[PDB]
Amino acid sequence: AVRENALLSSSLWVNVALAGIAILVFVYMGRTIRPGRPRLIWGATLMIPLVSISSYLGLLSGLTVGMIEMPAGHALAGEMVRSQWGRYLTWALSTPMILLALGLLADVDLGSLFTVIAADIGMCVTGLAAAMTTSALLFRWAFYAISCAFFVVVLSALVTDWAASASSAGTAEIFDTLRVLVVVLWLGYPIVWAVGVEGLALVQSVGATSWAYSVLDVFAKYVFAFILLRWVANNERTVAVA
Amino acid sequence: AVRENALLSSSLWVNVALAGIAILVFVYMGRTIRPGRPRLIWGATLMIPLVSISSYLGLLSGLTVGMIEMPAGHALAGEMVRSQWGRYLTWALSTPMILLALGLLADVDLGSLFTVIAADIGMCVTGLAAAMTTSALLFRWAFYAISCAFFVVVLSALVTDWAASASSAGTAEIFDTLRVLVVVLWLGYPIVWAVGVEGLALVQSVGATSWAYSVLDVFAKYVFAFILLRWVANNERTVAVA
Amino acid sequence: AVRENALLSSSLWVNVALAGIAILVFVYMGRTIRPGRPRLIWGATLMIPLVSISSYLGLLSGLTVGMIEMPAGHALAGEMVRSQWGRYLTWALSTPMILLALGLLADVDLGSLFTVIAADIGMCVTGLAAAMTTSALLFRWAFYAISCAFFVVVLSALVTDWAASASSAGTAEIFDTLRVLVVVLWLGYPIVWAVGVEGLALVQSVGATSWAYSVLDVFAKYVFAFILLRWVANNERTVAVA
Ligand SMILES: *C/C=C(C)/C=C/C=C(C)/C=C/C1=C(C)CCCC1(C)C
Ligand SMILES: *C/C=C(C)/C=C/C=C(C)/C=C/C1=C(C)CCCC1(C)C
Ligand SMILES: *C/C=C(C)/C=C/C=C(C)/C=C/C1=C(C)CCCC1(C)C
Ligand SMILES: CCCCCCCCO[C@@H]1O[C@H](CO)[C@@H](O)[C@H](O)[C@H]1O
Ligand SMILES: CCCCCCCCO[C@@H]1O[C@H](CO)[C@@H](O)[C@H](O)[C@H]1O
Ligand SMILES: CCCCCCCCO[C@@H]1O[C@H](CO)[C@@H](O)[C@H](O)[C@H]1O
Ligand SMILES: CCCCCCCCCCCCCCCC(=O)O
Ligand SMILES: CCCCCCCCCCCCCCCC(=O)O
Ligand SMILES: CCCCCCCCCCCCCCCC(=O)O
Ligand SMILES: CCCCCCCCCCCCCCCC(=O)O
Ligand SMILES: CCCCCCCCCCCCCCCC(=O)O
Ligand SMILES: CCCCCCCCCCCCCCCC(=O)O
Ligand SMILES: [Cl-]
Ligand SMILES: [Cl-]
Ligand SMILES: [Cl-]
Ligand SMILES: [Cl-]
Ligand SMILES: [Cl-]
Ligand SMILES: [Cl-]
Repeated sequence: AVRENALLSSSLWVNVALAGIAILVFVYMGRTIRPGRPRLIWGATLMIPLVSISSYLGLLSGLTVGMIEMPAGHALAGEMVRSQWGRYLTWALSTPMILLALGLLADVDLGSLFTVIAADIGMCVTGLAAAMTTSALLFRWAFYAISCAFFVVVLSALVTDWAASASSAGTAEIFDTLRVLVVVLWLGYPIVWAVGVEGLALVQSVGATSWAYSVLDVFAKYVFAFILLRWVANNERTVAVA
Repeated sequence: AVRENALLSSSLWVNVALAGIAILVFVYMGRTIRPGRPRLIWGATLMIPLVSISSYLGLLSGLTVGMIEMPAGHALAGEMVRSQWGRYLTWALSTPMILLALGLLADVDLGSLFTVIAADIGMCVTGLAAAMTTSALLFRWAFYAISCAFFVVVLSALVTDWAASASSAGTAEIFDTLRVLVVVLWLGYPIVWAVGVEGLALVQSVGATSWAYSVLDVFAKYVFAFILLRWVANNERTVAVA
Repeated sequence: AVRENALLSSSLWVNVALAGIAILVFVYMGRTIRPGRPRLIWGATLMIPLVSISSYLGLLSGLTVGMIEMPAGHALAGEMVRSQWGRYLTWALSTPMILLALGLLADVDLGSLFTVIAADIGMCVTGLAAAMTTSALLFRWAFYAISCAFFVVVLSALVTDWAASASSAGTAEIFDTLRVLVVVLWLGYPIVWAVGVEGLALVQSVGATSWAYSVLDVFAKYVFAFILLRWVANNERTVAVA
């Protein structure tokens, strides 16, 4: 509940503000977005920062933060560590929206979109399971491994059929740019988890781990959404003719 | 757990019965519904009261009811209030079904339907967060505000592309009728929350707040479903030719 | 937490291994699967055992297992029984994937698929509610009944429009085979629940109830997925031309 750690607190308030600014910027950027495909991607994009603000409020309020006892074998075994589990939970809604926006832009098959969102949800929930598991270190990492497997299913779409769809949709250029951002930035999350306090605890500062995720969110969500939306606004014809 | 409040109890049992009657009435009304679009909307409609009964059983049984301590600043700060949080949770399944039924009727784009359901889920979960937050009054209302934002995303579809789709689908007349019912009745829920015990507590009776939601459910679900289904039965050609 | 019951333990470890073997077998079987419809169903199929392993890890670790006090009237009223509620929870992700795979194979309408998954989720969550309800025996069984109603909605699709779609998709033969497996095997789950400790408790052994579900999973998931995938690999043309 209580929080007397400026490093930790700032990592949360900073994104409530940035997500707030993004929403306002995006609403504005869509001021003259033609109806149909464009406006639709605009809405899906607007919600990325909307879900994000919700996540940070959950954390700030303490609603989605808890103390978890680390199991034998862990660097901090027998100690209680602060787990921002609300991040893992909300990702289950925000990442599917990122994929929805990218999917619409690439005009992929509804079936493919379906499979990818399911895989994404699996990645998120198994990640939450890894954080919440306390009986044995083995199970925490086994969940981490399965979460990685779901992540691979998600990435497989980006490297295969979603790319072929963007080409036929005339959005290959922007898709290729956005694809690099997703693969590189999304890989940062499991690294932070593994290096941070809930993983190997190479970095034992909860404030530091929190800032890492917050910085990733700035680029994987706000900047990502800005780049996607800006392109759509300057290429309404191409996306509308889908 | 215990409940010795007839006002409160009746508000729940009344809808177990009404939802039960609706199911039977709807199954009957679909007795001679031709396969395809019609029968499909019939099924989606049948589940609205099915999910509803589930919600009321959760409440009646006490499974989805809990005591929450109100934070400083609240009219009942320092007191425990009864929170029917199961309502907020089940809305996450029932409202998407209402939107699914309306979406099929209007024959909207799968992508649009997707975005709307996601926004709807966000509205529901942030509403639950508002009710469950106890650390500060500020966060309870911040969640209420974000939930309203998601609600606006949902309504935006009804006022734009979903309406244009119904027109091209030849279902503009029934859609326009159903749209008014959704906008007006759905607006009643955040008013009840704000006026009731979990919000401003202008009305401090949990029994009264419960009845308000129950009455809204009767119209937003049962009556709404009746009107939609009855039209579909008398206009199978128009919906089937979609 | 603690578990000193070989009968119970083996029922869980056995499927971590079998689900692990299935994943490896399926990845292999897809080695030369042409892109498009085939590869897509391959991915959806690969995740069935992926979600399954996740479920068993939750159970093995104790994360998704709890003690529930049975209400008056129950054969074990006033006693605490072990509830593998993680099974019910994960089914909410794995069963929709089974239906997704079957739906893609049958090339059904996106709207129908949507309605079926929602009904499936309802069946799973009401089943979880039945297990978690402790105030009265009446409510436990009322949830069981509603869950059955959702199950009927799911089955209705398999006996109607999904079958007509498979015919037009040229996949009627494999669909008919898979449909029998789903109807017969899926019916086994509510029987186990009713006969086992959480239901009528005709069988009071948690180890025995666990093995029943595990055996059902072997056929409803692993064998089912094998049959589906093998057919797709030998009939790529038919599925691709969808
Ligand atoms: C807006 C937030 C985003 C884009 C978050 C992305 C999160 C992931 C790619 C998380 C992945 C993880 C694994 C692959 C292994 C288990 C631990 C996680 C959940 C951090
Ligand atoms: C069957 C039940 C229905 C149609 C329920 C609808 C509920 C809403 C439109 C709820 C909306 C709310 C907000 C916009 C603000 C936060 C509080 C809520 C969850 C009551
Ligand atoms: C991989 C696991 C599968 C295919 C599980 C299927 C589960 C069901 C068909 C469960 C159904 C139930 C009812 C119809 C009544 C309430 C109890 C349940 C949840 C066991
Ligand atoms: C998919 C990758 C899985 C890697 C599993 C790593 C399991 C080791 O686990 C690690 O062991 C260290 C030494 O005992 C501890 O200090 C760390 O806290 C602990 O997380
Ligand atoms: C989107 C609309 C947000 C409105 C935020 C209202 C915040 C005020 O909150 C209200 O303050 C009153 C006086 O202190 C209390 O009596 C009420 O219980 C409390 O909810
Ligand atoms: C859809 C089918 C619903 C069946 C409802 C059955 C309700 C009876 O419930 C059963 O009663 C027995 C005798 O009292 C007990 O021994 C069992 O434990 C209890 O589950
Ligand atoms: C278009 C389909 C989207 C499906 C999304 C499925 C998963 C929903 C996850 C909801 C998480 C909600 C928790 C919010 C918590 C918070 O921010 O306080
Ligand atoms: C389909 C969306 C449903 C919305 C569910 C919202 C609430 C999620 C609650 C998750 C609780 C799990 C974390 C417990 C953490 C702890 O031990 O404190
Ligand atoms: C067609 C997609 C629909 C997606 C629905 C996603 C959200 C599921 C919410 C499930 C809530 C289940 C809780 C039921 C509680 C009860 O009534 O006892
Ligand atoms: C995707 C669907 C998942 C189904 C999840 C069903 C169970 C939801 C449990 C929500 C618990 C949150 C409320 C806690 C309330 C309290 O403090 O008593
Ligand atoms: C294609 C849409 C699929 C929608 C799926 C909606 C329901 C998600 C259910 C997630 C359950 C996750 C719990 C996993 C628990 C565990 O194995 O440890
Ligand atoms: C949309 C997916 C959300 C993922 C939610 C994952 C966590 C589910 C937690 C369910 C808790 C309900 C069971 C409580 C059992 C008990 O009493 O021990
Ligand atoms: Cl988020
Ligand atoms: Cl924190
Ligand atoms: Cl409801
Ligand atoms: Cl109540
Ligand atoms: Cl499962
Ligand atoms: Cl167990």
